[PDB]
Amino acid sequence: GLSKEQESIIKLAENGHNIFYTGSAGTGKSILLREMIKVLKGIYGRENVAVTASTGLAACNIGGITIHSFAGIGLGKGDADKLYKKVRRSRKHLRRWENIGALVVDEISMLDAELLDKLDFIARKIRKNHQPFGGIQLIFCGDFFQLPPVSKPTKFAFESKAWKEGVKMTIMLQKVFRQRGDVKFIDMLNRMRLGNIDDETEREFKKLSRPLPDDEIIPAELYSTRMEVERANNSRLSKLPGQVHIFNAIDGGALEDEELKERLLQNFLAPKELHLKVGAQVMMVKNLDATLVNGSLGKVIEFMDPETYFCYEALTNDPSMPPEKLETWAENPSKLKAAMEREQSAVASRKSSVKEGFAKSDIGEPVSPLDSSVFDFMKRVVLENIKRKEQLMQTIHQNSAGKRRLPLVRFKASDMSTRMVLVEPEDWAIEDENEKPLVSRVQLPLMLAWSLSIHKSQGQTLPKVKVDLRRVFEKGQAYVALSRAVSREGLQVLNFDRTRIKAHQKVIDFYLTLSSAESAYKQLEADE
Amino acid sequence: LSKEQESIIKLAENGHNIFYTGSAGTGKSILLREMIKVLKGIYGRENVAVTASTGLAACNIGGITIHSFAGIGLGKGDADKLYKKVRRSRKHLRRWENIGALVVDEISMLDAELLDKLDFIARKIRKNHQPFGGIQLIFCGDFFQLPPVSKDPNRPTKFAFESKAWKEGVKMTIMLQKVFRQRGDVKFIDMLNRMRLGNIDDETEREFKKLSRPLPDDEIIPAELYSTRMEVERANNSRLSKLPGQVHIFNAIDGGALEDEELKERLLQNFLAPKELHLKVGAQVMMVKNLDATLVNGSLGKVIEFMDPETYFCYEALTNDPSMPPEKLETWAENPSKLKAAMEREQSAVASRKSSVKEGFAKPVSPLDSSVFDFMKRIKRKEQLMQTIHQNSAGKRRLPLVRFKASDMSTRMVLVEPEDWAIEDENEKPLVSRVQLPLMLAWSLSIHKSQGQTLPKVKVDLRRVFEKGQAYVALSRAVSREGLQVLNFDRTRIKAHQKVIDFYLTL
DNA sequence: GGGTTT
DNA sequence: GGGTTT
Ligand SMILES: Nc1ncnc2c1ncn2[C@@H]1O[C@H](COP(=O)(O)OP(=O)(O)O)[C@@H](O)[C@H]1O
Ligand SMILES: Nc1ncnc2c1ncn2[C@@H]1O[C@H](COP(=O)(O)OP(=O)(O)O)[C@@H](O)[C@H]1O
Ligand code: ALF
Ligand code: ALF
Ligand SMILES: [Mg+2]
Ligand SMILES: [Mg+2]
Repeated sequence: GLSKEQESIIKLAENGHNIFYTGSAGTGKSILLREMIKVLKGIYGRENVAVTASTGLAACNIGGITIHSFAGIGLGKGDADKLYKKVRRSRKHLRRWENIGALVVDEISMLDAELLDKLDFIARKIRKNHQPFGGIQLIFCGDFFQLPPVSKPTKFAFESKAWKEGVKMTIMLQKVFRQRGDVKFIDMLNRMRLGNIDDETEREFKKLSRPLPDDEIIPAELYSTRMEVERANNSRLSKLPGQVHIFNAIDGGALEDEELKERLLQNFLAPKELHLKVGAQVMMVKNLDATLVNGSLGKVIEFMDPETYFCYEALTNDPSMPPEKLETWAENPSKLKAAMEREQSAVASRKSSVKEGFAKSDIGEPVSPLDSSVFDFMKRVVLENIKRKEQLMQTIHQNSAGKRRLPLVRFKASDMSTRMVLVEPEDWAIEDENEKPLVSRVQLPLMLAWSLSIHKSQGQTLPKVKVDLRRVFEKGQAYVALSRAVSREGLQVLNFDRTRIKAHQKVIDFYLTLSSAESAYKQLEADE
Repeated sequence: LSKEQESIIKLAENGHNIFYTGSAGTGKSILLREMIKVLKGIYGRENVAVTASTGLAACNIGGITIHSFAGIGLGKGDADKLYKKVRRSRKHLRRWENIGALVVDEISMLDAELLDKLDFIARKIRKNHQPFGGIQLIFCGDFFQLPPVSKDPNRPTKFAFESKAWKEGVKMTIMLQKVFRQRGDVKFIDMLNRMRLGNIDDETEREFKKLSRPLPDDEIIPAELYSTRMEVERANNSRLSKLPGQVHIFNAIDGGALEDEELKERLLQNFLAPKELHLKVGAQVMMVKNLDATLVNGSLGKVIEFMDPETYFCYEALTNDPSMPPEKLETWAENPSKLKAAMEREQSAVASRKSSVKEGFAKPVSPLDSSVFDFMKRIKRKEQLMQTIHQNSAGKRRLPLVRFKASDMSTRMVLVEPEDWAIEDENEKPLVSRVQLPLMLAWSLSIHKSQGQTLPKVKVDLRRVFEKGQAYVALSRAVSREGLQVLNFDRTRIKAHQKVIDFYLTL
């Protein structure tokens, strides 16, 4: 049930227009975009639509990747000319820029003008085409009353020449869906969007400091800073039943400033001390393949070594398999190894030696048995309780005594598909001019993700959420946090301060220039 | 003056290892200045280490940063790494051997792990298993003021009093009570004192909020306090526009052994020294590098004029003998070679390497400001001769000439030259680097650097307060409410650390 | 303070 | 967010 307004935005995109569309939090911008992408792929070809957002989690929300990863620009810091040369040195990224017909960019408010101009420069040069983005069709989506770009001065995306020359058409949504049960809640949010909080709104938000329902549902929690988020995630993890599994990163290398090293290690995004349990909610923080990327969300199923996981995966791919195969692998692990390995640079092999000494195996420490929940896939004819496989699997797991046990994670994509991944340690490095590492880390590419920074929460729908505004420092940050909620009953707000909720005048000015959904219908009848 | 202040001095004189404390403005640093004199007469002038946690707080008592005194650099490595670094330096090794007393002011911004490392270094160097190798300790400060700064995501800071070194070394604690700085306003003192403990009632909040009114439009340039360097720099550059002079621009010169420009740009972000430094006659500045015994990080001064070294040598000669024979200035004016010969009569490879980078630090004529010719105005052919000598400097760097003032009120006239900063690998290879003047504008201060100052006229903007004790430090700099303006006061952002509350209950 | 990376 | 160095 897309609205008339939402569908008209899809049809304008179908007709080939360069559009920016927008609307308050939870007006269905990303939900419509999911549908739009399906039809753009049929117009341009499945691989010829770049699906992108300003953050990894917001990109995963629509089945896409970071604009940075897609473009091939890294952090995109330098001169446009250097970035273009960096991109064309990557055959994957050069072909992508030559081949795509459409570029979808969600949560665009966090992309600064300098980035937009450089992306435009890169597309024009690669495609040998002086049209606004080398002629790529533009679908820009977001709300500039939400978070602005991180400025580490930055200008908004709509201030760039690339924007003003590329964006042909704008459409504004008005109906709020996320909080549709509660019209008074919507008005509180919409005035907060514009920075205009009155006494009754302040009273109503301050009422929400009461704790959330005590149900067994683990709440989402939103904070301004990573230190708050990490503290809240590790707090929740300690409350989870179960033995903790600790993954201590291996850090190097040669940079002398100890503090600078730690600051740089932070932006590898995986923590120095990763603590995990069965059932922990985790986020992938490295771009590993097409569908396992920075922002992919998952749940820890158990901890297994690769040998145990091979048998488990074989069992989950054929539950009615005769247990004879599993018994051979139990009593003859050399055949498990051969069976497993039948299916599977130089400084690369020197990173594998470092990864070999990661999460070191304790030959003395007893291997806890597999949580019984992992055999539920079988346990949905009296002979057909030949689930002797379960004890066979438990034996094979005990034979992992003195081997490293990695988290098995079920990742869930935005289209609801799932993927089982035994998550291996990864490596991050910053190197000098002779390729010696200045700063390096080996760690699982995971972090706890019940709690989110408000930045990474932007784009999420959170039906049970606690928000602590104590450390908000950006315009729109408080609004993003509170507008994640679905119902007032599923929202707790701590440290609400109306003086720290103020909108950017440039955005107020810009939004008076935008066209309505009714003008969108007029364009469509003009189109056809 | 007070009996309480004198008795702290008497205890130190008697040899005790002392921590002493009290609310902001109780005279801890004023009494420290007299105590330092007494200790120097006991141990020897060079044998009392006078230090503090920040450069500006150190200058307030005629000292230097504890890091600079210790020889440990940034002081983040483990104890054995730092010990080797210190003893590898002969000046710092002799200091650690020779001093009989170590004075540390504003001790609340020093982490416990640093005190443990200094303890280790002192015991090893002096071959002595007593606390800090038998050095007498005088620690001073207020832990309800700012805590130690750490950018470590993984390890939280520990207050100095949590360290084994403190618990074993600090034998004696004294608490001062009478607040002197806000003497004539007893209600302001109560407002500040409960604010120190995180207690602010409705009436006190309304009182602070009333101080949003502007400060009087007298001739006096107010000091201005902000939480962040960005705010500080914006305020300093605003006030720089308020001065009538012509602007003088100093652009930094960057380099390093790195070739990947996106990493070099990622790393240059960290540097204190600006890409661009703007100065005028009369600008208030602060030295940010330790250059010699009395020109250090924290030295405050005022820009007099901008001169090349040839001109300054002439100006310096004139200020050192205003009843000069004018024939010398005419000779120098009409024969700059003789100027240089006289200049150089008074006077490596990697050092000549940067010294050639430094020669490229400037490049079109501009007459001097009439202020620099004060002479003895308490017949004057010397003035326009100096102007002539100046105009010949077309085509060379005209550096800021700065009048620095120490806390003892002694002044010092310095022509300030560029300096270097580098980020290095473990073999001291420079990865990225910057050449720039060791100066920043200093009308506005961060609240961190203000800790320890007394500011009779101050504007405070608390908008970006993020740290326990920060609002309290800012507002307690003021002498009177009449001299204080407060913007963006937030009572929720002022609560004390429970470990500090607990620590002081025991004293 | 906060995203972004073969 | 802030501070500390040749
Ligand atoms: N047309 C619609 N009908 C019913 N529910 C909708 C509709 N559009 C959006 N929603 C729901 O509202 C919520 C917010 O949608 P989303 O696309 O994330 O908002 P936005 O991207 O505008 O912030 C989602 O839970 C979505 O399922
Ligand atoms: N005994 C005293 N008599 C008069 N004024 C004093 C006395 N002690 C301190 N002061 C004044 O109070 C102000 C704060 O002193 P200071 O030592 O800077 O305080 P603290 O170090 O405790 O913050 C200074 O201006 C100082 O001149
Ligand atoms: F605008 Al949204 F989730 F994308 F609130
Ligand atoms: F405690 Al102070 F200036 F040293 F307020
Ligand atoms: Mg969205
Ligand atoms: Mg003091």
